[PDB]
Amino acid sequence: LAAVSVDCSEYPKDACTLEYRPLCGSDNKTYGNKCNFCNAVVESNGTLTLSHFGKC
Repeated sequence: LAAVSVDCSEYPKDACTLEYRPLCGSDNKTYGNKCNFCNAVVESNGTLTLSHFGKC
């Protein structure tokens, strides 16, 4: 289907190192990883979504 979701249950903010992965939020936010995305998502209250992968 056409719907993605990054769970911060498998990738905690305490789990973000050499592993770098750019993402794009529905708000047009440029993330650097799932932690960065979950970080913003948390700030959204869980409303922020993932527009796509890579850089916005």
